Amino acid sequence: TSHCRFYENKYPEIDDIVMVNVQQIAEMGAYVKLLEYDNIEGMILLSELSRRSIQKLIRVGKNDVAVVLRVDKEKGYIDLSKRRVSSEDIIKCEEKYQKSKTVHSILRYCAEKFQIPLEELYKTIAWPLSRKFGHAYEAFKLSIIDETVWEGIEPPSKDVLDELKNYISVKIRADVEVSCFSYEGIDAIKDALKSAEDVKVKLVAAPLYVLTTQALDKQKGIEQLESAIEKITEVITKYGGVCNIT
Amino acid sequence: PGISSVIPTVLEQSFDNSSLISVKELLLNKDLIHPSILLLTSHLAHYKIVGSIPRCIAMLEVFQIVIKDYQTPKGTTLSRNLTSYLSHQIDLLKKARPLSVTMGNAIRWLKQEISLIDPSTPDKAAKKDLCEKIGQFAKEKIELADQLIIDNASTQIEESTTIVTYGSSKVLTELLLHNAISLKKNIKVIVVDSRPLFEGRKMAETLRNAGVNVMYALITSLDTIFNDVDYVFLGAHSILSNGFLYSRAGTAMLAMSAKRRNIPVLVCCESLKFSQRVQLDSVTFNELADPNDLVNIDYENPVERRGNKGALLNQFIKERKFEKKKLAMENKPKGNKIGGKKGSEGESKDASNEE
Amino acid sequence: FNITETYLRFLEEDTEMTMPIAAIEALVTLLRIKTPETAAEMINTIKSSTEELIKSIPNSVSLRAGCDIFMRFVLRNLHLYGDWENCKQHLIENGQLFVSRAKKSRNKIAEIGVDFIADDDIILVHGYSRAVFSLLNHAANKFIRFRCVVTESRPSKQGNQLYTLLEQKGIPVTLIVDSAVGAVIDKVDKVFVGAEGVAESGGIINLVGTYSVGVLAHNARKPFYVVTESHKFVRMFPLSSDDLPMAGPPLDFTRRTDDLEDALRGPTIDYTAQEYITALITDLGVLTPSAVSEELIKMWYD
Repeated sequence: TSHCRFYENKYPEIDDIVMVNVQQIAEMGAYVKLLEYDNIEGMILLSELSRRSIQKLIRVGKNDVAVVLRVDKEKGYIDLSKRRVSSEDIIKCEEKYQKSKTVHSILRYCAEKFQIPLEELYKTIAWPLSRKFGHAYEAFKLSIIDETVWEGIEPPSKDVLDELKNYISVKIRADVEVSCFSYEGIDAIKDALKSAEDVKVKLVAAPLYVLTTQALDKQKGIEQLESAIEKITEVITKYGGVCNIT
Repeated sequence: PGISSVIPTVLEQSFDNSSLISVKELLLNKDLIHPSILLLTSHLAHYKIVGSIPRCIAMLEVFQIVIKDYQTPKGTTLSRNLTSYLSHQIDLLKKARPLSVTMGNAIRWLKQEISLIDPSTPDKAAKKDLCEKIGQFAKEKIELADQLIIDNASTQIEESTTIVTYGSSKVLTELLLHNAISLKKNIKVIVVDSRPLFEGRKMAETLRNAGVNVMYALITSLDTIFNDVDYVFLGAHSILSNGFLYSRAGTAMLAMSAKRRNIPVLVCCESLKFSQRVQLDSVTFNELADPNDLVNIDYENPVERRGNKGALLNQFIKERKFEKKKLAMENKPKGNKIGGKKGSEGESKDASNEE
Repeated sequence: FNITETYLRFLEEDTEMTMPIAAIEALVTLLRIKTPETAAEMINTIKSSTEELIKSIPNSVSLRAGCDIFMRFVLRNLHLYGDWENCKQHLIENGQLFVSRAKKSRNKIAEIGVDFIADDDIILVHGYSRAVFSLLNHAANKFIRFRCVVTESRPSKQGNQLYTLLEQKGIPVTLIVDSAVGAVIDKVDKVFVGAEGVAESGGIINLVGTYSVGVLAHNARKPFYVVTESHKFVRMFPLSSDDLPMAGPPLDFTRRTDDLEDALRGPTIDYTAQEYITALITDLGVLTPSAVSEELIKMWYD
């Protein structure tokens, strides 16, 4: 379930920047949903959309950068623009959108696990995180590094928090053919084990060591595996043996 | 170097301007050609499925693959022998099966792209951006356009329909499928088949794979099929600067028949198929193939019967010739479904100058 | 404030400003109250109003065309990227201005595009349009030999009304039934027609019987003409011979009655193909062949 505003205020202001994901276009403009300031749909016009083929680029699903023109803070009418947006703002708005998405992801597992409403969770989170700190994702990151943001308001659920922490903390298959011819080997192996995990280590055969590397965002797993390999290489060079890596 | 001369069957007296000959079984070629192009050529030569729409897409895909595989030499720049290679590829294609309007357009686009980026940039950064751009272009001018056309058709179709259809045009298949599945109307599909390519049969098969009420007919059986039946749909190849329908085989006759029996015809086309080349007859430039297609005695493609006929060269004064691409009359089709929703065929080159 | 009420305003009067112009004026009036600065509060509301109008329509086509034209104009307006006030003001001005324009257009038509009837050319007129009548009346002021043939129009006895308007100018006239129309093409030179709307394909959206007339003209090779004020271009495609978005029934086979109650449900709107037109007389230059389509393309940029 996806609802409620990302920031503190429900409706945007003048000059502030937003992100729109277009479902359907070409009639008046686009009355499409926002992924920066609430999931409630706002309207762009077909006048400040063309800057320099126009009906082919946007269409469905593709990320488009917007800026708020006129706000009716009474009932709910939001004016948006694409032409006022510069090339510098493109990345920025996209980044913001990404952050929002991450925040949403963070407040979904919790909703699932404890079987409690998401809106309430959002309310309980977005007050010392979205007002004082800045954005929510950054606050979360800060908390993970050193706990200081969560201490402000008392948590109704601790298990959920623990789960979130665990999540914060994809398996890629790695096989190292260990074929040592050294005097002391067991100790070396132990040392290797003690450095590589600090991930999942399983043993099937005596010369074969099976390890599955945990990845945060798919591409990050290449850096860790390589490091592990390097460590392994370092391990046996001093004693007097060999380790082959496929 | 390739292969030259040696052509099967009689050359005939009339209709001699375009290539109809050539490599069917490969023997001695230049040792630098990427095999994917060759394979494609082999496919196109003996193809029974493709019809104007998918060919260009396939070509684009092939080009993308080539780009992905492309490695810049250490001595010469990115564009030095690349153009030569392209030319060779084109020559091969022509030898196999003559280039279409869409293909020409694609070639032009490629040329433009080549001109855009001058030899100065590194290898892995340039082609990364090129392939993405090309993909984006493909997404824009083709698939999205098709979707738009489909949606236009959706609103245009009323209640209680009985339709006669022809061709292996992918768009039409998509349309019919859409009608069958997501619209849930009272749709009846009647299929017309042709001798050079079993397109109608394929269409019928596709319909069956969905679960539609299908009548199956031919070019000859048309006087009894009407005797309730309203809509007629055709698949276009390209529209010229004149406005005439330059399409496949058995369409024009059908259109004429429709005109005669009250109810007009509707044809679908893309917003890139338009050409600057001027012609008003089939004699100008035509897709002519080997008389091997008109050998099998009915029923199916692979049967091979020793009946009455099976000779071409030994026969004294005998001309067995067939045509694939035709030029239909201008006034007969009324509806044209393009990128700009709806319009008349008399517009001709309104999108050509627009680019 | 209502547009429907405004529309119901003129009824017994009229006979001056084009309908599509009155509607436009009404739209403008509706707009210039609830602040046209904001696009979120306004354009959507306008669209809703238009939808409502469409829903409420008894038997009218050109309203939609007018409204879409207005929308297009509005869209064009905010491309200058200047300021919101001045542009808004300009837009506001452009409603009454548009109305004013219509008269000028009519004048242009009546002075330039009247050269068809000169050497005692007998005219066959069907389908009531104000422009055609203006052309006729203005043609009598130049003292030019001409003759009129009237085909009987039957929606609710409009033919009689038509013949009553030609009597004011004092011009010999005769009545012809649209059954014997095939018999008389000999002495009558050219066929002239007033249209309700012009289609995307090129063809004409008209009244109780026009297609047959067109066919007859084609047979006889005596040219078929359409004279309309240039604002009747609707995004509508009559794909088949007997299909239009009509409010009335499209040939309804009524059940076996006895007291003779259900009978008069005949086609009151008919469509003819694109090839039948020889000349289309409009204020935006003398243009016919595929001009409407071009205009549409220019408007939609597609």
